[PDB]
Amino acid sequence: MKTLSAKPAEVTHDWFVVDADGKTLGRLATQIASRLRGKHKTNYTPHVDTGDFIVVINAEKIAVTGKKAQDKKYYRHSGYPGGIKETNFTKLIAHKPEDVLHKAVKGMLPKGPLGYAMIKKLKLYAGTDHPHEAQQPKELDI
Amino acid sequence: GLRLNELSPGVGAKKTAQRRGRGIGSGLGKTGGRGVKGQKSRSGSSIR
Amino acid sequence: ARVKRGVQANRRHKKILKRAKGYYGARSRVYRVAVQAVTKAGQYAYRDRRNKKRTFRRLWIARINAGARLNGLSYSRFINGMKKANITIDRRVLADIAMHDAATFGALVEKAKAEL
Amino acid sequence: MEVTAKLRGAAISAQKVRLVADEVRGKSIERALDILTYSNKKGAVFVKKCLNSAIANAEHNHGLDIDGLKVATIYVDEGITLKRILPRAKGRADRISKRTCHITIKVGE
Amino acid sequence: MYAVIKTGGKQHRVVVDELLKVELLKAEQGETITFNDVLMVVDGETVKIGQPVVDGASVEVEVIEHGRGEKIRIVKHNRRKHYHKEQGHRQWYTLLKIKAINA
RNA sequence: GGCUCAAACUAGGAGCCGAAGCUGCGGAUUUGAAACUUGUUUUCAAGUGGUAGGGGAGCGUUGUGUAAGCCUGUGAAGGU
RNA sequence: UGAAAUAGAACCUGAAACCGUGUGCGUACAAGCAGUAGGAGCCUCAAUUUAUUGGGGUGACUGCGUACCUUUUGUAUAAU
Repeated sequence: MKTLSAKPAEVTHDWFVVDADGKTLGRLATQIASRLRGKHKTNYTPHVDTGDFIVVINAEKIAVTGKKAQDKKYYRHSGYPGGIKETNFTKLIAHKPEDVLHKAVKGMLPKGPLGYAMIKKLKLYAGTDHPHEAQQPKELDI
Repeated sequence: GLRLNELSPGVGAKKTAQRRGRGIGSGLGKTGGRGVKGQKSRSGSSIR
Repeated sequence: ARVKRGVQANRRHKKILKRAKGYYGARSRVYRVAVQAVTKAGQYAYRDRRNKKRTFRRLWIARINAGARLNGLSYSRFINGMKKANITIDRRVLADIAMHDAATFGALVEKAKAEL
Repeated sequence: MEVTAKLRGAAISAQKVRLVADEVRGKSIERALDILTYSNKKGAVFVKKCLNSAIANAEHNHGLDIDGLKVATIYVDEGITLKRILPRAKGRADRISKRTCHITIKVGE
Repeated sequence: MYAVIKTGGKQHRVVVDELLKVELLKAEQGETITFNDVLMVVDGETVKIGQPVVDGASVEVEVIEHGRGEKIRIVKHNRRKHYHKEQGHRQWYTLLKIKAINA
């Protein structure tokens, strides 16, 4: 007897749709990160992508508690001297709504080639519609 | 005596002489039992 | 009794270099670099011989957690239930059953769940 | 069968001849001779000499049809290096290596 | 059609006529060993999980051979401390062939 | 990362994870102990991180005897 | 010719550094002492009634992981 790995050719990624409407940002992000990694599966092996495709609608409607909608700061450096830029949660929701949840999940995924490959299965959209009826995602309340 | 082949010194009679500075495994490598920088480690040291 | 050391030196260096096969650049070519590469490989192998036992249990625990959450309780409550049910099955076999026999793992979870 | 020629001792760097050898490796005899006769590099006259000798060997010693041959293998190895002295400023001297190259060419159908 | 057995401080999921190498046992070659403390027997659809031992269930194994495994080099080095040591290891194992799993 | 009836804090409670610690299994080894008794055997107990350094046991190399032997063109040394 | 010519005169043997040519696998979205512990795929040999093992090459991806010597209270040290 040995402990076998998942054999990427034998793995299947299922499609799920999640409504991020009024849900807490990080509380949803952890669930999504676990699903993208494949931790809910008994064939989980940390060197194989055993995750599921997660399609998030209403990404502009995700919620934060406290005063975080106006105090949560998103910093970035542009690579130029003094090139530090800051934006708000509310301004970023108005400007690029998907980036709030994308950023939260990217923070919770491992940082490397496999993590880049697992974040590619997160298909997140502002609005009630997604262009993936061909994949038939199953509604997942997580 | 049997033969020039089968002549042993009679265990305990002989001992291997010590050789300083022949690697880590021999127990006398590098400094060779002398310690570190000082008069007694040097090439012409003695006790006087 | 002059001793020329070329033959013994050659086979010693050849031993080290033959143990340094597959290494990039000077690490598989020049003895001075290869000998410490071979020593470092040995040190890593010694540490990783412990860390393997450490890492496979982490894998088994993750698989059992997935399996127990698939039907019912969490890993922590499952292990408590097994301990109360006096089931001596180790995490290696448990993760193997979780990955390869879903019905047997379901029955095994039902036992732990009945025990609490 | 494979017909070889060797040009041991060309008075030129093997590095300077490998550029020429890379462009005729695998070509047919006619195309290789065209590339060599219109090359502006000095290594091409050496490579052309060795190639012509290999083609002559294939025609004469081995009795092969030259129209169906090709430069099956070609490689340039380093030969014996002449060592010289170059004076520099302030009473200093550098060693100069006058490198040579060995050219091996194998033609074959 | 499979069982779980304890051998040499480890646990094993075994099936019939399966060749399994375990820790060194004090049994001769061709000798038949019966494991009458199996932990679980899954015979198709029936799952008998012992608490801790499935009563009555057993497996017979046959001692095919004894041997040494792959040589391992153990390297210890203390940087800058004039300390290096090497040693070899070969773990002893026995090869068992599962003969039957009695319910 | 993210977290606000917390994923914070205070006070409890129950599980679990977690080390080269401990246990299990296999093997080696130091010292001491009851014996066909110099490793002749079976065990048992306590040990076995290590620099300076002290103690112990060996490997390989050149040469001399053993050797006018033994091996070697049916292929030595060396190289791979 | 020669027993032998990669014994052809820079000539016995012909190591390593170093530089080529051919074949197999990998490698152009990914950050670090270059390995180690796992591990998919591919390639190749041998058995086997025929992809199932075993040996060999490669190593996507994952975890861990800051050379050696010396000298020091202390070195990945940007100390030698």
